[PDB]
Amino acid sequence: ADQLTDEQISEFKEAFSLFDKDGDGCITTKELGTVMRSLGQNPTEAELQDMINEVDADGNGTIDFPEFLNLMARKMKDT
Ligand SMILES: [Ca+2]
Ligand SMILES: [Ca+2]
Repeated sequence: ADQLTDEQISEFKEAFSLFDKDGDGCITTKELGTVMRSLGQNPTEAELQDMINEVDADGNGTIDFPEFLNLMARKMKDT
């Protein structure tokens, strides 16, 4: 939104690699769940898949980095 900056990018990137326990460049529902779980959040399994599927514009069931920018870009909706 309003053109992303370096800080919002680098911070996003660090956040994403950070979520990648294996640093394989992919976030699975388990890793995402580890985080959501640890974040006082408790999504249902179907929900995580569905949540991923909304961003899975590609259809892989996992999150890459740009897919993660979309996810966080929409999330940052907080106007
Ligand atoms: Ca992974
Ligand atoms: Ca995807």
